[PDB]
Amino acid sequence: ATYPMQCSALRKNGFVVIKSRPCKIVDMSTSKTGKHGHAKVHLVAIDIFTGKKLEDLSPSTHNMEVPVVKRNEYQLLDIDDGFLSLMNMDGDTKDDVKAPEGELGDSLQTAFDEGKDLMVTIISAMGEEAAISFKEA
Amino acid sequence: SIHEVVALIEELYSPHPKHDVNQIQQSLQSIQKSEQGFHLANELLSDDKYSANVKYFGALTLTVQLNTLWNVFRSNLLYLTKFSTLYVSNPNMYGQSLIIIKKLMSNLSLIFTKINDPQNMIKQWNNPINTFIQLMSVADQLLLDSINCSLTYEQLSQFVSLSQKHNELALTFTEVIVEDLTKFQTKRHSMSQIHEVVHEHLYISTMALINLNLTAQAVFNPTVFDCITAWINYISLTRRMDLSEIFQNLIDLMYQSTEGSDGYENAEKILTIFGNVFANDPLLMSYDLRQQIECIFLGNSWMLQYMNYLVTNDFFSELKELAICIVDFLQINTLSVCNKLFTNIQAADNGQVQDEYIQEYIKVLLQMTNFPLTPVLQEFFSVRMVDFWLDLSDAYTNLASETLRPNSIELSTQIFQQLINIYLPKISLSVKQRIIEEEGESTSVNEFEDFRNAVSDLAQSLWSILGNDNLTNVLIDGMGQMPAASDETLIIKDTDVLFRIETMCFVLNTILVDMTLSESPWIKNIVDANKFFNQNVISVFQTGFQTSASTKVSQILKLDFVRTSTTLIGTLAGYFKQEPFQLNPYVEALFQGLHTCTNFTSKNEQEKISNDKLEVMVIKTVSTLCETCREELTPYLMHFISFLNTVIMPDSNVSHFTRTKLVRSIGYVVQCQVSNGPEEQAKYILQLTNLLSGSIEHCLASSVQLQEQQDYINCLLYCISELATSLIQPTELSEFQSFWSSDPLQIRSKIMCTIDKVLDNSIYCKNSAFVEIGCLIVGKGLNLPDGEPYFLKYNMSEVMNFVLRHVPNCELATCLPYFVYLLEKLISEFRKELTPQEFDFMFEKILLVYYDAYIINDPDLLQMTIGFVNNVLDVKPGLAIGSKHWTSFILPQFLKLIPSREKFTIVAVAKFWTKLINNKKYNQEELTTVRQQVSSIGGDLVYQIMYGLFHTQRSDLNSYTDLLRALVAKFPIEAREWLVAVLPQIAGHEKFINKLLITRGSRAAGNVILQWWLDCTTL
Amino acid sequence: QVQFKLVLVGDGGTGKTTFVKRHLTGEFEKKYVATLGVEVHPLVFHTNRGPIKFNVWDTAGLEKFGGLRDGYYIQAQCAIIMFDVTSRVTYKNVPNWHRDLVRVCENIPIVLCGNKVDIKDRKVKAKSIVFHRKKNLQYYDISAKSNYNFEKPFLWLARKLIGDPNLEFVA
Ligand SMILES: Nc1nc2c(ncn2[C@@H]2O[C@H](COP(=O)(O)OP(=O)(O)OP(=O)(O)O)[C@@H](O)[C@H]2O)c(=O)[nH]1
Ligand SMILES: [Mg+2]
Repeated sequence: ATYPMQCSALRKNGFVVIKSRPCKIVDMSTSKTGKHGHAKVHLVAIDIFTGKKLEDLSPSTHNMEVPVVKRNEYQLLDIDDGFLSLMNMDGDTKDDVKAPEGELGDSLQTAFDEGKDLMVTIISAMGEEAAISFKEA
Repeated sequence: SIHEVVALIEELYSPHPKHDVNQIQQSLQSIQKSEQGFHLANELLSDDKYSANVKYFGALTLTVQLNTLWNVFRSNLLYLTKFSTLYVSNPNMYGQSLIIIKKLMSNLSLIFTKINDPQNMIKQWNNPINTFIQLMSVADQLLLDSINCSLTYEQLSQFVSLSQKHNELALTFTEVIVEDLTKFQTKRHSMSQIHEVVHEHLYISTMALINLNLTAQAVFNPTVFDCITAWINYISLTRRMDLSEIFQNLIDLMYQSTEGSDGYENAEKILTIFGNVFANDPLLMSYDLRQQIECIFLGNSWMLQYMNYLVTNDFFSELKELAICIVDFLQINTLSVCNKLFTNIQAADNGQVQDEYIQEYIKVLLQMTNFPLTPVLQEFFSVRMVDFWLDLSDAYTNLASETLRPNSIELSTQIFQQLINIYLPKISLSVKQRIIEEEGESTSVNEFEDFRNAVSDLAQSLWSILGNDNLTNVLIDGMGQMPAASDETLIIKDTDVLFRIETMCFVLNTILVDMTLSESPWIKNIVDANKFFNQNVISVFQTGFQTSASTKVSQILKLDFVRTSTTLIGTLAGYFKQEPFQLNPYVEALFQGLHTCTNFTSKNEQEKISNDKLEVMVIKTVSTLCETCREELTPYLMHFISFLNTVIMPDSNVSHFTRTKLVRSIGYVVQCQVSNGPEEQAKYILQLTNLLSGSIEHCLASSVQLQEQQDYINCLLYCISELATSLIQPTELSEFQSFWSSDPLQIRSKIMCTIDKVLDNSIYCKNSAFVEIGCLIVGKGLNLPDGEPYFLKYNMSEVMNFVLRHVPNCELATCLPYFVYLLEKLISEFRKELTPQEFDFMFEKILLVYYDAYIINDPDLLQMTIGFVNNVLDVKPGLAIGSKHWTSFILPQFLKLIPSREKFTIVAVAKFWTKLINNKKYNQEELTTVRQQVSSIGGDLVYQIMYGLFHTQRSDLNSYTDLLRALVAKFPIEAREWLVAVLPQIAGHEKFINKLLITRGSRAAGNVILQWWLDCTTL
Repeated sequence: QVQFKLVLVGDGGTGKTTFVKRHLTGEFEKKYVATLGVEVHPLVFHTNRGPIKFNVWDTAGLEKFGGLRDGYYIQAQCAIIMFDVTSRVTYKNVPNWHRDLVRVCENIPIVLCGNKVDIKDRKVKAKSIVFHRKKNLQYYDISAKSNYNFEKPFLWLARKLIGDPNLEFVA
């Protein structure tokens, strides 16, 4: 689910665990107190699910958790009481994923009520799964 | 009697008729359809001496065919007869006679839909256009039989176009038939095969006729444009119909349309057609034609010539529609542009031939995004481009990490920073200044605010890409490294930098809202590196607040500067907690303005409403700062309470809203005084309680309450509510618990007796506002996390005696939902200690006694009672099930309320039975009793469902589906037993749903249900 | 004394009868009574240029109770299409009612009205409306319960039918 990686090797685009939450790093800064003193990296990131801004300042050679972000495609077959019942290409149905909010969920309930074929790209990081992107042919 | 019919028909359309319009209308509905109504209509149309309005009513009287198989044939003959009659009088010289022409088209379209349905007989029409063609060739009644179903070729169809009105009638006929098929498809979906009939015959004739209008010059008529859009709408709603060559010839026609040749009239109509396709169903156009659209829009070039024609002639509305069409076209290629830009997974490799094409592609898009001619007032390209760049930002954020280009972050930073440099002067307040100067207080101001809100969300999506140093630090260092006002009192004196700093303050605010300034040390590092940042922020507030409003433009801009400044100060409350010494200059600057808008009484004359808006925005920021900086604002507590004692006086120049938020601000500071123990903090709480309750009792017993005293008492009651909410411990010990449980200062006793003194007056108890705020204060301590030492936490007997006290003397219509909602809070709080006998006591006193008189005939009180029972089922079903009125009152009453005529009442009753059936919190004994009771009233229940489902119409079918799904899933065996009895009462075809619905089980009903409603509706 | 003919159309349950009753008697009807046929009522507005009498024809949105259904549109001088923002079906049928009006009349001023804006859960966003791009078409968010934008539709119709955009109802 998560793997350790040195804070100095953290990318400005990759993902990292901050305050037990997966977050996509939006900017990476490094600072030093003294020339003989050790440095420290200051990371700022957007929460990959809630969208909140989380940041952490930690010294170098320190290990940070990096989550395994997966983007999967499921055809939307039902919307039951705010829960997206999707269909995998292998024939399995997942109704545990809730319907997203905002214009994303509004466009999902709109296109699903119209009857069009809807594919949903869902992002699973650590223990949370939520619909992200939509595709129609 | 026909002369009498024409008399009241002409009387119906007269400007000021005699006797009555409603009665002659009802009498007109009485003449039809009866055995002479059909014949009356034919005589109204065959007579040439009748007026056009009388003949239109004849076509309307013909339209009533819903009242067996032979009368349809006898009608369609006379439809086509009166058709050919008026359609021959048109093309020579009649004018303004095409109104009845269109109505007869609508009637024939309904005939085409009804006859071509599955069910001596009649064979399908298949093609009304051809039948209309040969009817213009004049042993007599025998012609219509063979002309109907089989007709001539296309060469003779072109021969019909010898005149112009002939082509107009054919174009209008195809349009009306399509538009009616669209209305019939949108109304109810029982078609499924008529589209195939249109696809096999009518589609060919319309495409050959439309393409003939596009290719041939003499046959070309501008009416085909309105006909193409109609066909495109019908195709976009149903489904392969090509339309590819139509788009090709429309592109050739649009490109040929210039100022000298056509005057850009056809180009405008074709752009409206393309704008409809791109905005609704862009996939209807193939990739090749979209490539031609790209080369025409983006290219001297033809698009540049048309844009210069609109700009030089000052045609801003048509230029706005042009921007909408181009943006909607580019929005469908968002994923392709984002991929070919920032990722390496595309068609071509090792070029890079597409990059220099796409680097110029984005460069031209940025030139169009900038686009001279200031926004809203003139152009909308930048306004609509906001949604395009927003989709590109979300697409870039959604790209995979391993698929990004090496220069992806650099190219994204460069492009999106140029967007910031473009849109910052775009949302500049100088644009709104010119809008209010030129157009005044028009809708362009509202569209400019929507433009600023759209760019605000654009920046919120761009921050995840540019980051803090490339987006946030650019704004902070831009206004933090230079002083906006060198002279004291912070007067900018300069308009350009004032607009620039207000734009930067608005964008910085919307970006910082998405942050958390407490957990972040970065905000302290960037602000400490800017000496004049906070000085310039207060400079914006003081410059706008102290700006004298001479005209209406300076007045509205004054409200805008204060709004942006006060909002940013409220957002910086987290940074003020990290940097307390910078908080002092803000509080003084706010209270100085708060006094500036208080001690002055010059009101000529609507300046007080702008004064009140400023006073509201100031006290809102003070409430926001006190909400986060409760601890840092402790030294100001002794000053604020003193200031409160002067504001709470009945004689003052402050508004009632600022009084409430001030008490909320003082309560925010008192809430953080839990250090020295409950005794020192209760000194402030008792002082505020005695001040609020003392002023209430002072106002009630001296100056007999008028409308002014009602607003003052309501203000102080809301102040007690704000004090109760502000004293709630934030979600972000036993000494306070034992103290407030005993409350030696009698805080709850003084507040409760104060609310009682207000609600004991007849002028207040029957007012909904005082009952609403009364139930809010009493229910403040309810549903709070246990263990929190809340001061105003009331037990069950106190809230019970409160509702029982004021419910009989109040107005039951408007004040009951507040008492019931207060009861729902008490039920959820004391769910552990509640007793079914106590639930019956609340149900009888508050609801049952007032039911048969005030509730049963009131929809609001009805949904109120249903929502109350649903809350009990959600919290503790054992209270409602073990009720004495469960089987005697609750079940029979809610059974009758199933086929209600109100939508919200339907959803309320449907949710009740759905929760009653699908409840998972039932005990094993409770589940057996529920299944027993549902089986007892199941027959009556399913009858009420189908009764409501039959008598209802669209948009309320789904609310029944969720109900029917649960009843079939939980009781599948008795479902058939209850359907075979309820269906024939509410014909034989209904049995079809039984097999098809129970087979599904759940999750795809409704689709089976409306195919039953569609059947059982026509009959 | 100048009068104009107003035709009020829309799907059933959009608050058409409640809207005209709120402007006539000032009362809000809570119960839903489906209008049978048409109901024509006068509404007087005293503006700076005198009195204006709008003959408002509240039509029936239901296919069953429609009555003449389009005979009410004859000699119509202005029209108001009303939909429900809480019901998407009511908004998708706006082009249907607009088409039946453009079939009878040609360029009469038509006002679009999304009712029940006071509802917290709104299923029709204000940004989705693109029908206000026409000179004779204008949209207004109205609420018959809270009187939000109460006299706005009648004011726009008065400005189009007269030609004085500075005229307002201040009576
Ligand atoms: N909350 C809320 N409810 C409203 C509002 N306006 C109307 N309603 C409700 O909507 C229901 C619709 O009533 P009608 O006016 O008869 O509906 P209609 O549009 O006239 O449709 P027909 O009667 O079939 O012609 C009424 O019972 C009102 O209670 C509103 O502004 N807010
Ligand atoms: Mg009505």
